[PDB]
Amino acid sequence: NVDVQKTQPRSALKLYQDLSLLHANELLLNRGWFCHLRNDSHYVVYTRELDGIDRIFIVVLNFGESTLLNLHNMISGLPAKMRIRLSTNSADKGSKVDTSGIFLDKGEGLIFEHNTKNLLHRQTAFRDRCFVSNRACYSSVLNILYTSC
Amino acid sequence: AESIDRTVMYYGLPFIQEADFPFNNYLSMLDTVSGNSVYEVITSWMENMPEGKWPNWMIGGPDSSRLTSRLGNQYVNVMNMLLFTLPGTPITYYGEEIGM
Amino acid sequence: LGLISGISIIVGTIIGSGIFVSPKSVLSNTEAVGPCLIIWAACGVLATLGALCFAELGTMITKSGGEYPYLMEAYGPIPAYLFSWASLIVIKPTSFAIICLSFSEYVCAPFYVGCKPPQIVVKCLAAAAILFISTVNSLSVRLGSYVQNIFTAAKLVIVAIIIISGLVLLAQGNTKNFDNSFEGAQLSVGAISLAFYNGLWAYDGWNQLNYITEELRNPYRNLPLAIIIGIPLVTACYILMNVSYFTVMTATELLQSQAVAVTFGDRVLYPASWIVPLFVAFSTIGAANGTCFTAGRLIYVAGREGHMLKVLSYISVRRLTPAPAIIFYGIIATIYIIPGDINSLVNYFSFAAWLFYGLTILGLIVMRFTRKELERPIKVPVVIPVLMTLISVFLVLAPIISKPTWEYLYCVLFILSGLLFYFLFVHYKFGWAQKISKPITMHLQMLMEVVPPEEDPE
Amino acid sequence: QPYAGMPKEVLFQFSGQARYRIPREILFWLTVASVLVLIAATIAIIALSPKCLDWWQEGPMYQIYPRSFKDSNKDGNGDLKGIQDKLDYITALNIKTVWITSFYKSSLKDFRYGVEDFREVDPI
Ligand SMILES: CCCCCCCCCCCCCCCCCC(=O)OC[C@H](COP(=O)(O)O)OC(=O)CCCCCCCCCCCCCCCCC
Ligand SMILES: CCCCCCCCCCCCCCCCCC(=O)OC[C@H](COP(=O)(O)O)OC(=O)CCCCCCCCCCCCCCCCC
Ligand SMILES: *[C@@H]1O[C@H](CO)[C@@H](O[C@@H]2O[C@H](CO)[C@@H](O)[C@H](O)[C@H]2NC(C)=O)[C@H](O)[C@H]1NC(C)=O
Ligand SMILES: *[C@@H]1O[C@H](CO)[C@@H](O[C@@H]2O[C@H](CO)[C@@H](O)[C@H](O)[C@H]2NC(C)=O)[C@H](O)[C@H]1NC(C)=O
Ligand SMILES: NC(=[NH2+])NCCC[C@H](N)C(=O)O
Repeated sequence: NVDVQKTQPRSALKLYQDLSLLHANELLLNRGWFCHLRNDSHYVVYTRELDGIDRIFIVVLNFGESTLLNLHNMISGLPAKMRIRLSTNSADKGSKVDTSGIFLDKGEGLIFEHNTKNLLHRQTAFRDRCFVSNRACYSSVLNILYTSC
Repeated sequence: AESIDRTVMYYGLPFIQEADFPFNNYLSMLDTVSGNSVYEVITSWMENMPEGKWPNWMIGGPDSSRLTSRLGNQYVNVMNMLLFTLPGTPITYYGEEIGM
Repeated sequence: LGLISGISIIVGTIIGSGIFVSPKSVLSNTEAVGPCLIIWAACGVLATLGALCFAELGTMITKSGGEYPYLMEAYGPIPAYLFSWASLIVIKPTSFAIICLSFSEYVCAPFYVGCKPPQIVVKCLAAAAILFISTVNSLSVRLGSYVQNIFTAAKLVIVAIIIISGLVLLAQGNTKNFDNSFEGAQLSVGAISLAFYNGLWAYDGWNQLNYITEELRNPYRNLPLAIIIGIPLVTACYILMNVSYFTVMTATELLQSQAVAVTFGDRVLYPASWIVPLFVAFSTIGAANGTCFTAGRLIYVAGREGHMLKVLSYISVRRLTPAPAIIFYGIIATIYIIPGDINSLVNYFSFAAWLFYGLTILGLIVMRFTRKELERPIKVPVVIPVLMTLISVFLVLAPIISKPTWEYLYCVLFILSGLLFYFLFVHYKFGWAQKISKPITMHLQMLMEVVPPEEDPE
Repeated sequence: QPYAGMPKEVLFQFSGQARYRIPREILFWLTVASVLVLIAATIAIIALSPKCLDWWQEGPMYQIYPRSFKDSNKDGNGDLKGIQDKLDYITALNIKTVWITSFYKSSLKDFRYGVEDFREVDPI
């Protein structure tokens, strides 16, 4: 029920509340590009990007059973260790996993925040799998959005 | 209960206005979940809808079985994470945020 | 000037850009419709009881300036010096910054329909209005007064459209926003005090009423009668415009609104909604063009006592304009809009202005015990400057004991920084003081071609 | 000789020199050009800024079956008054839009809703 899940830190209501808060406070989630990778029987991996903002979100969702992931073989230029922004098990918030082996339980989802300037929608090998509505770039010196890409 | 090429026609034309979006229930129709089956639902909507239109996503509703009974309790948290990291408008049926 | 035409200068000076900007922040502090209309009526009482106190001092003393000869007669040279310092760097450039920022809120808002315009467009269009008005008034002494008659005409057209359209819609039964007017409010002395700051900004101009309205057919009767008629006629227009806002807007829609009059003009005048950002923008740069006319009147008389730099209030030989004082006011006004933010410049202006409003009105009560034998033609009842003094103590002390923000510290540190300059350049005439000032006076004279004004006191 | 407070005629023998004519002239035309740069940079940002998002694109939607949400008058049926008492819960979910399903006066409340009166609320 609602009342018992307001006082539990690992409840479904708490994960819903900070997923909708993160969606409201981040231009990458409510406005940014959507770039999906290749298909896989276990997991779904995609990114949320925006030009002028020099960090990305990497979403890893395991829909199969328990598997291990090598994220180096999907995205080029990642560090050896990545910090978790949000997890379906909220005990793993702010923890660091290693990029070469990421262990995912059944039904586990992770959101990574990665500082980079390598956006997938600028490369020609990923442009066919990238999508936007209301295309804009971000100017960090003026704090505006502009359309002259 | 419609084909994706007929659902996309409710977006209209670039010179003729129609619905802001047609409601997407294709994730609600998944009675079992998998990496390939979630991929084909996401890529069917993004490839078929017109360029520059706004997408939307639902995982349940009043005529669909509830998600923890449809897929299991282990998929409640990851289906909510999928709903809020995809582009467009997330639509939540009541009680899904609790796991009813 | 008669009596009826004396009302016209009082109303035309007070009604400005304040009623188009202030209704959001009066409602934001007293969060109901009921107390919001009590505040707009109580500031009309403070403005008429304050202007009656200035009308007594203006016929008692009869020296030009502002509050500067009134403070010299009552306390001496120290609070007179602090007024000419705090009006040079605080009061007059912030008035020019609020108005030019208020012009830019209304030009930008129709281009951002459901959206909030970014701060870089608001500030770099307000900075282009400060530089353009400072350039026009420094070149073309007669051009500013010819276009002022079509800015006053455009001002009271859009005032009459809002007042009349609010009475028509209130007649048809659009009274559902006034239903439970007193549910949800603040009896906080920091929230009541900040609703008085923004309410009294729209009434600003009651203290400059003394000098240009002494040219009447019978003063000492027509001047105090122009205040009891003129300012409560403005209070009747300010309550009626705020009632006209709440017939088409909820109190929640008025808080979530960029410019409050472009929201009104979108719900009432649909196929010609662009006349509200056009006339309010004409009314606003008319309010900024008017302040650059009197630039140098207080500068000249404070320089005569040695309390101000005399290189200001010099006059250009070609284009006989007070070009050093106009250029100096434009520089401080563009510095004030970079930290910026109307609701932070209004609190910064109102703390300095009401510190010196309550010192001259207390000086009226001092000059009844210390300065008899002084021939008072206008004489107020003594309870009027007493409560106007106690209200000015409330408008100064209550913001810093309830909600002390950082602009109240920079306003104190800029006023008391003038108190150090009094003891180094006026009280102790040091030898190295005029070794600096006359080199600057001589070189700025040849750079701008400005001479001493061929003009004695009168 | 220039002292400090020169008249009109002493000033003209010195104000026309080159060290006072060009720093006066470039400081006038850099201000007139800054009015036209600050105006053209305003029309540049207004014309290049994107049309920002409508309310239905911004936040999540929340679909409510009104008979099953909150009963306020103790009859076993959820009502519209019970939805009004739970609006703080909905704002704490960071919800933008509430979607209420059919509450019209009806003879049939399932099977795509046989409606009796499209301009009335059902009494339950
Ligand atoms: C960052 C914080 C600090 C910022 C300080 C920024 C200072 C910027 C100064 C910019 C001045 C711009 C002046 C141009 C305004 C034109 C307006 C106009 O229309 O003019 C008509 C007027 C008409 O002249 P006409 O064209 O000859 O008829 O044009 C002028 O007079 C232009 C003359 C330029 C005046 C420049 C004055 C600069 C004073 C600097 C002195 C500093 C002394 C400091 C000594 C310190 C000793 C301790
Ligand atoms: C055209 C625009 C610029 C022209 C006006 C400014 C002139 C440039 C010089 C600036 C000041 C240079 C140092 C002071 C020189 C005079 C000192 C002296 O001995 O006075 C004798 C002076 C008498 O000189 P006399 O006029 O030659 O008799 O005594 C006084 O007037 C006392 C009052 C001093 C008032 C100082 C005003 C300073 C204005 C600049 C303030 C800067 C902060 C702005 C606010 C902060 C940013 C928001
Ligand atoms: C669920 O109900 C139980 C029992 O009715 C509540 O648990 C405790 O009940 C005792 C009385 O028997 C109280 O003294 C305690 O204060 C209650 N515990 C707490 C933590 O409040 C419980 O509060 C109810 N609500 C939940 C679990 O959300
Ligand atoms: C990713 O999708 C591709 C193509 O849809 C899959 O490749 C083949 O797909 C056909 C029909 O879709 C099957 O009959 C073949 O058996 C598939 N080949 C293999 C080797 O599986 C592919 O399986 C999908 N999954 C991945 C790459 O994990
Ligand atoms: N001296 C001045 N012009 N002061 C500002 C006056 C503001 C004016 N009363 C208004 O409604 O906005």
